[PDB]
Parts: sequence; structure tokens; C-alpha cells
Amino acid sequence: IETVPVKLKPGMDGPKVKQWPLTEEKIKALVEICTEMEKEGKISKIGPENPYNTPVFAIKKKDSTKWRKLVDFRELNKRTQDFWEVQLGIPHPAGLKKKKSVTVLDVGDAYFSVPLDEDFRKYTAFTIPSINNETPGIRYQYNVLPQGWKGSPAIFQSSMTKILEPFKKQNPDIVIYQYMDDLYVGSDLEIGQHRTKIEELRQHLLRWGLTTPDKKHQKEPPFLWMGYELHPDKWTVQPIVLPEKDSWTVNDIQKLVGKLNWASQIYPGIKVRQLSKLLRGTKALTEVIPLTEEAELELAENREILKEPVHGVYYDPSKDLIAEIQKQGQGQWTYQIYQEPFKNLKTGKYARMRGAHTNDVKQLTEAVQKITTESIVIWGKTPKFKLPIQKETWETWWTEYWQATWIPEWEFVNTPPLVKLWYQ
Amino acid sequence: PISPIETVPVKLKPGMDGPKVKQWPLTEEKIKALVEICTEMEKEGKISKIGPENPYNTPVFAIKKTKWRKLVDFRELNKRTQDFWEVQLGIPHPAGLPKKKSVTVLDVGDAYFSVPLDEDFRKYTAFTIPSINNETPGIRYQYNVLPQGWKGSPAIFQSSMTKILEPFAAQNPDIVIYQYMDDLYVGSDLEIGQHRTKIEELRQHLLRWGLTTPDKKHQKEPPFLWMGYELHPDKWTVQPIVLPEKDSWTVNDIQKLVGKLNWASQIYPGIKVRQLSKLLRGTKALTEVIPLTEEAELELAENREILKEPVHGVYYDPSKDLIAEIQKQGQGQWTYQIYQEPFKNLKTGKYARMRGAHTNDVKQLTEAVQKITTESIVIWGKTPKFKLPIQKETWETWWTEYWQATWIPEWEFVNTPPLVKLWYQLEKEPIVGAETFYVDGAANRETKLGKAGYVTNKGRQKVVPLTNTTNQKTELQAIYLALQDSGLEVNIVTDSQYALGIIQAQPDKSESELVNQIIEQLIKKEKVYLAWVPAHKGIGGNEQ
Ligand SMILES: N#Cc1cc2c(Oc3ccccc3OCCn3ccc(=O)[nH]c3=O)cccn2c1
Repeated sequence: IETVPVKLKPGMDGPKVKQWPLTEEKIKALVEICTEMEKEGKISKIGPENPYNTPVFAIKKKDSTKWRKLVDFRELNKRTQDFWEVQLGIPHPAGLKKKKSVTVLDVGDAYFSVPLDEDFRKYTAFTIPSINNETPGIRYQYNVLPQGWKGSPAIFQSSMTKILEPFKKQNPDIVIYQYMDDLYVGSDLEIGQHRTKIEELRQHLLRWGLTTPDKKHQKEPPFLWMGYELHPDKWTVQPIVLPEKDSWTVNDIQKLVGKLNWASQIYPGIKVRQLSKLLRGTKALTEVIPLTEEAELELAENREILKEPVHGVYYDPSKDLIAEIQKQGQGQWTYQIYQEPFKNLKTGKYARMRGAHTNDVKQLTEAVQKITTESIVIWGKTPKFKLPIQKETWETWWTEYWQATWIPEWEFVNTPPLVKLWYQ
Repeated sequence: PISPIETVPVKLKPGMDGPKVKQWPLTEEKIKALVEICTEMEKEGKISKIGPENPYNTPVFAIKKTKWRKLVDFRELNKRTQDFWEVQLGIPHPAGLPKKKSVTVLDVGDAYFSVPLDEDFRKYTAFTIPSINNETPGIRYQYNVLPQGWKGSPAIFQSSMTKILEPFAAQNPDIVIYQYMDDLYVGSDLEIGQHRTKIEELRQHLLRWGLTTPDKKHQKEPPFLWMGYELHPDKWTVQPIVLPEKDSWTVNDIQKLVGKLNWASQIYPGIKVRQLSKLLRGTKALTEVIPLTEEAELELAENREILKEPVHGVYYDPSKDLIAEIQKQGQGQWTYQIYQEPFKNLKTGKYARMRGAHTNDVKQLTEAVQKITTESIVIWGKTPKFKLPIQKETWETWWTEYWQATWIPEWEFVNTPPLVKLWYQLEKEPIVGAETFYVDGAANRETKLGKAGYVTNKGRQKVVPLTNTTNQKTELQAIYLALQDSGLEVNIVTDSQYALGIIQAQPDKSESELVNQIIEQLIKKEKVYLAWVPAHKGIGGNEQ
């Protein structure tokens, strides 16, 4: 079938990125895998004349006992953006967040049969590193369309659209989105028949040559949740809560006034005047002080204005999406996705099982994956994260808990201030 | 030194061509002494004569070390050649080396000249030997093998070696061969008679490919001096470290001192560089003489006392566990040891905080554990068990209320002093029946004046005048006053998110003396609460 020509943006070179040191375990995985992968003609060994490199990590497939190779293709994506956005770019439907059930599938095993452009094969070069710098790593480049590259679904897009047609014909209430290796299927059906419809689609792709490893626990799951299933109808910007108290004290009112004054940046219609005068005299923090009529007026007013959506908040396709996660303790994490400050496109909170299962880094990682997934569902791309974690730590343990095929951009904040319970 | 080895295809940079640079210089005898070597290199087939038919050119000079050497100035080529895969940014660290019954060192001669060069490339590498005036046509040569100093020589030689060695280690995969540049290091568990057979076999294998090897046995006899190290058949250590004793110390000297100490800190435990690098904090002048401090002199003295006795480390044994233990040296400096058996250290190290003015002990411990984790993964490909001087209930309390998400692997308690503690905790909720100080502070940007004080609920007030301070420092000073003038239970209310954010982080030490004082005050108290209210909203605040 030959190849679609792939050119970088004029004035840009191929990716040169250092390779992270890896556990001997992960190295054995990336050796075995790449060995059989070489035997299947998917990849080949290169020479010293190929300066390019891209990172490679070893993860778990989903819950599986067998390993999985995860390439970080980011820097290549930044330099190929003309190919998979401008020219061959895949459109994102804005109505996927509208449906009540969205099931995600892994179609990434399709690209492995499609040949990659010969002149572009040198850019996909990756290195399997060794221990204690015994030798430089084992070099490989991609002969086929690589998983994780944004150009792969862009090329495969035609074939994909051809395969999904007999399915889209039978039920044109269903909207399907393709983001890289993932197929997001939206529906309005009942859960019971939704899962079955999904199985119809799965066997449809399965009989046309796309073998998706979404084969689940077969018949009887021991203890686990079958599908990966979201519900975007419950995804919206969450309101701010002013803690309800029978009797108010001085310090409670101080925290209240402070919080409201913070809320005055997103809501110009906030007045603390009637709450500022009640604290006028300098009293003890623990002294119990009842509210007045003016104060209650000012409370009931700002309780009403707080549950209204912010006026004039619109998504800008030119600007990047930016996410912030802050740690609330007790396995709960709060997050906001904004483009410009104080304009919050999406807000929410993520929590986990209570018991000894999960720890900090695990919770954070899973949180990142969740927020990213929601962002993909809504605006059609991944937000850049500001992460509340030490850089070298996250750079170490993030792969352990990462089950996703993609890797969103991130950076690490050492500050974050009094904003803790303000978002709680 | 001829080779039948497959060659790496090479291109120049895009939209670029071969170097053309003219060389006149210099002596009659340099010209004369170049020809003699050139003839031998031609006879050996390393180079070949050409008339133009354009060779381009490269500048060529001759140098003397009895035996002359040919030098080519290739700077105008390397800039024009394609980039290559980087080779080895670093060297294998002895701490992670498998211990073998015998180790043999073999260096190949004329390394780069023992591998061929791409045919459609060689034309760019050509040069001239100037005739002695008289406008006489030059002697044009070109390289048929990897030139010295060329941009691709190390990578290509290393690659060709990598491929050449492949149908050997297949025949005998009981022998371990470490590849480093021009050097090949072999080791094994075989019989001392069988080992010497395998080495001799490999030498012939390489010989059939055109690679020279030392004839007298195989060269260097242990111990080996390698990259500043000393490799004994049992133990390893660094090379002799000489710390100079001088009256005058420049920045150039301090850089060498810090270098040598940092280097020697991988095996010799307890080495402290914090105070000595504080002198290097002036980053500006290179040749300026820097006066030592009283702390730095003592630090160097301690380092000397450690550098009196020799001490050395052991090698790696996968069949045994990996253990790491950490000790605190108190100035923000930490030292750590990584061992298999208690009296045998693989290697040691040190970690000290630089970035940030405020940090506690638990966090620094976490960062130390972190560096040790990274280093461990790099060297041994795994992570160590941790022996740390901290109680579980201390740490568990720390990471639960800490805003960042940190992590530590499996670790067991160690009671060896000093232990890491939480010296104080700010109360989560305000204290009922405790005096409430409303503190504030202010300063003038120009005059650097301004004051710090408080007004309590009991009507008590105070103001202290302050010269030569900053707006923030007074905001800390007020909270200090509130701690001095209060009882054992005090509720403080401040408008400054600066001071609040600082104190809330619960530091046990800092650079600023004021903060040290505040910590001192916080330890003595029974219960401490610190709240926050918006400034200039006219609520309970101070106006001065
Ligand atoms: N000149 C020098 C030199 C030798 C080596 C080196 O030798 C080894 C080769 C294979 C396996 C284990 C080895 O050494 C393990 C350590 N060791 C080193 C010397 C010795 O006698 N015994 C011993 O177990 C590896 C890396 C750098 N080198 C630099």
C-alpha cells in the first residue's frame, strides 16, 4: 500500500531526548518485547548515523500480569503537528459530553500493520537503556505506524472511517470519537443494552481485522469492575460551598470573609461590608458571636450569587488547556481546568478506596489520568498539568501506576498557598 | 591494520558541503617530517593519494611528543558533518560491577585507523602537504579509515566493535566484556588457566578483524588505575587525594577543592562541602582571592581528618540484598551508606539542600532518600531497602498534612542519634480561653524603616521600632513579638500570607536568624494557633 509522506514543520529537526534509567525488571520487559517485535518486522536495529531518540517506558497493560511497552512520543508530536492537526487532523465532535454513557476502547493494535514512510522511519528511533552504563542501549526504529504517535491515527483515519461505516449506519444516534489509540463511544441507551451495543461494536471491529484487547474477565470476574465507563452528564463546573453552621464564631466568620474575598476575583458582585463591621471590635477568636439582619442579608445574597455560572466563560481553541490538582488529604484531590486564570472551564474532585490500597503518588497519577480523560471527552485534547509533587519523585514512580497509552504535558509547583479548603 | 568491516553511511549537514581551508604553514622540516609518516599510512592503506578532481581541503600541522605525530585541524569539518548518536555520557561506576575471579584489560591500537570510512564520504576529509615555496603542486591525501578527532570516529568505532564482538560472546556466553572507548575489559569465573585461554582466543578473533592487542600477556596487572579510580581484585577505592595547604585561596583553588572533596565523598564517608562552597557562592570572579571563614577552615580540617586513614568499598552481588542507611550531619548536610554486609560498603554519599531558605528535617530526609533512589536505579538497576532515623508515627504525621504528595519505599526504624522529630505542631483549631494577639508590621521601601506590633483582646498593645528591615521581615517580627509576650497558649492573627505560609510549613531551621528565633519560641509553647484575615479590609487589623 506504500506510504503517506511525512514531513516535519520546515525549520525543525527530529526529536533528541535523553532516555530515563530503568529497573532491571522493566529492562528485561523492554528487551523481550522489542525482541519479538523485531522478529515481527515491526521494528529494526539502527546504526550510529541515527542521532534521534525518543523515551521508552514499561507499564502494565491494564490489570494484566504481562508487560506493555509505552513510548513517549511527545517531542515528535510537537514537531509533527502540521501532519496530524493541520493536514490530516482528526475533528473532535462537541456533543460527546452530552451523552449519558461513554465507553472507551483500545484500537491501537491496528496501526501495527501499516507501513511507515521510509524517510521518516529514522525519527521514531528509541533506545532500550542498560544498567550502570555497561553499554549504550539497544537501538530500534519503527517500520510500521507506531503507537502513541499522533500521526498514526491521522493516517489510519481513512481505513478507520471505512470500517466504522456499517456500524454507524445501523445506529445513527451513536457518536464515536477517535483519539490516538483510543475509541470513545457515546450513547444514550440503558446501561444494560449499552454494554451489549458496545459488544456489538467490539465484535464488529474484531471480525474486520481490528483485534482489540478489550476482552474482559470473560464470563466470571473475581472482584473488579468490568468496563471503563464514564458519565459526562455529571461533568460540569462545581459550585463553591460556604460551610453551614448553627452558631458562628469570630474566627469562623474570619475564615468565611477571607474565603469570600478570594471569591471576589471570580465574582465582582460580592460585598463583605456587612460581614466586616461585625468583627470591628477586637475580640477573642473563640468568642461566640451571632449574626445580624444585615449580615444575614449579605450571607443569603452571596449564597445565591455563588451558585450561578460565571458569565462569559468560553473555550479558546488557540490557547492550551491548563489543569491544577491540589491535595485535600484523606485520599481526596481537588482539581480545576482553566485556560485563563479564574475562568474555570471545568472543576471537580476525585477520591479513592479507603483502606490500605492506595498511597499519595498512586492517587495523584490516577487523578491525572482521570482529569485527562475528561478533558479528551470535552475539548478533544489533553491539559498541561501543574503538579503538587517533587520533580525527581514523579519522574521515578509515575510509570508504575500509569495504564494510559498517552502522556500529557506536565510541570511541578513548589508553592501552593492557603488555597486548600477554598476549593473543598 | 586493514579491515573488511561494513561501513556506516555518512552525510554532511543539509545544504552544506565539504570544508575548504587553506594551509600555508610552516617549516621546511615539518613538511619533510610529514611525508615520512604519510608514506607509511599510505602503504598501510590508511590513506590514499589524489590529484584534484576536487578533494576539498583541511589544514594540517605536525607536532612532537623522538617520534613525530600528525595533527589535522578538523574543526571546519566537524561543524559540517551530520550529528551522530551520543556515545556514553558517563562511565560504569565500580559499585555496580559484577565481581569476577579474574579481570583482564585489553587496549586496541590505532583504534580509529583500524575501521574503514564510508566511500562517498572520504573525499571531504582530504588535505594537502605544502611544497617548499616555488608554487609547486601539493601532495593531496585522503582518509580511508576513521580519522582522529573527526566527529563520527568514536561512535563509528564503538559501533563496529559492538558488531565485531557479536559472533564471539555467542560462542562463549560465560565471559563478561565491558566496552569502554578504545578499551575492552574482560572478566570471568572460569579457571585461571581457562580464562587466559579465552582472552587469547578473543585476541585472535579481534586480530582477524584488524584490531591490535598488547602482546606481553595482556598488559596491565591489577590493581588498575582507571578514570581516577583504583580497582583491586577484591576492593575498590579512589586515587590518592591531595588537598593543598595554602595561605591564599582563589576561586580557581576552591573549585578544585570542592571538586576533589565531592569526588572523594563517594567512598570516604562524612565529607562535608557546605561551608567550603559557601565561599564559592561568589560566582563572579575566577581569579579573585577569597578569604576563608571560621566554619570553612574547620570543615576542611574535618575532611583532612577523614582523609588521613585509607578506606575502600566492595563490589556487587545480585544474590544478596541491597541496603541503604542515612545519617544527619545537622547543618542541612546528610551522609549515607549503601551496603550488602554491614562492614562492607558498596559506596557512600552526601546530600545537602541548596534551593530554598526554609526546610524541615523530614522533608530533607525525603529528598535524601530520593537522590539515593535515583542513584540506586542508575547504578544497580534496583532500589534499596531503607534504614532511616525516623519513627513511623512521625513520618506518617508529616506526609498526611503536607500539601505536596511525597513517597518513601519500604523502610525500617533506626534509633541511631540524632533522630528526626517534629519539634512542634500548630493547633488545627483555635484555643478557647487563650489570649488573642492581632499582629501587624510595616516598612518604608525607601528609608528601610518601619515597625512591628500587636493589639490583644485583653487590651494589651505593643510596638517595636525597626531600622534597616523589609516589609516581610517586620511581618515575621510581629508574630515573633506575639510569641514573646504571650503565655503558653496563644492565638495569633496576621494579615501576611508571607509569614503565614512560612510558619505553616513548619520549618525546624532556616538561614534568617529571625526565623530561628521564631522556631525557638514555637518549641517552648504548649498550643499554638495561627489564623489569617485579609489585609486592608478594615476588620480587626492594625494601622501604623
Ligand atoms: N583497567 C581497567 C578496568 C577494568 C574494568 C572492568 O572489569 C570488568 C570486566 C568484566 C566484568 C567485571 C569487571 O570488573 C569488576 C570489578 N573488578 C575489577 C578488577 C578486578 O581485578 N576484579 C574485579 O572484580 C569493568 C569496568 C571498568 N573497568 C576498567
